[PDB]
Amino acid sequence: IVEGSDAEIGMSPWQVMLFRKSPQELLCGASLISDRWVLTAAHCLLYPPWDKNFTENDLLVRIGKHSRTRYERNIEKISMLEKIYIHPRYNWRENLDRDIALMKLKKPVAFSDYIHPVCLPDRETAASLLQAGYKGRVTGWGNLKETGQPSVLQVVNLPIVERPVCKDSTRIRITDNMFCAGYKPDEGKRGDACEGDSGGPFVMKSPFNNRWYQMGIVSWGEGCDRDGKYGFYTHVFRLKKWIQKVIDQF
Amino acid sequence: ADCGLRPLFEKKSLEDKTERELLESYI
Amino acid sequence: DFEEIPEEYL
Ligand SMILES: CC(C)C[C@H](NS(=O)(=O)Cc1ccccc1)C(=O)N1CCC[C@H]1C(=O)NCCCCNC(=N)N
Ligand code: NA
Ligand code: NA
Repeated sequence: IVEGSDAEIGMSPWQVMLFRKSPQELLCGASLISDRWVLTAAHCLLYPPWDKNFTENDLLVRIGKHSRTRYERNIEKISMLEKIYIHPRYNWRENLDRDIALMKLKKPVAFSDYIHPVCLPDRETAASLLQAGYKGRVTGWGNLKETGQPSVLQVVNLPIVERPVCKDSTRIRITDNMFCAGYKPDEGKRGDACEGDSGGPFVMKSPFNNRWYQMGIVSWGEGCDRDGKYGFYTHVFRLKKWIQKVIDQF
Repeated sequence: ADCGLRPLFEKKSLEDKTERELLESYI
Repeated sequence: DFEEIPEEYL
């Protein structure tokens, strides 16, 4: 997260860290959505141009964390993956369209002050909150700078940007399964997700029912916190039928 | 059912330091 | 860098 701040304790209890077993390192961010399901970006697990294709046994999920590097004894929980599920039309060849994946855990994680699931949106939540200007919140343990490493989880609030502005900011082909967020040059304020924040949640707090909903997943960008550039997020609601379908079946 | 309600904030009726920035943007 | 985690977890 560039130009964000230190998260408060328990401010993002759905925050998940995807951790490589060997070598023991940060792989991505991710989200807790139930006691056995974790949501992330597909590109976190599969991206052939970079020879990335993780299997279950290559990684671990760590839940309840604040500290990036430390083992948080009596606070975090570490879970093993039973099975990975990547969107069958995820487009790693061109623009990361349908950049989304689910992980089922071998055993349920216990909820605590530091561990709690985020809601997923239904049509009305999306209708009402996915508006240009409305701010969401992105969190992660990724780089603090485009060209570093945070001590604790970082957070930053960012406004959703108008679809034509997103489009005009890049040469990449934008789909309806994506949205972009970030401040414009004239807005003075700054912030962005960056390398290692990948797979993490973009959340919004419903002013109707005071609940947090994950509207997006950190997916891609050009540099980090560049002027005139914007972070792009998977549109969670647009892929929810797939999510329902996977969880309903498995 | 209890999704999205944080034990150390919503469940105790405490607010974090910047959630009002989100609220004020919802319009 | 990363503190070691319990071998329990592999
Ligand atoms: C090396 C290259 C510049 C990285 C890349 N960006 S890019 O400018 O090439 C544009 C792009 C996006 C998707 C597929 C192909 C090209 C991109 O972001 N990638 C290509 C595959 C995965 C994704 C990424 O790294 N996700 C990390 C999250 C970046 C968040 N950045 C941010 N909000 N500013
Ligand atoms: Na363009
Ligand atoms: Na920018």
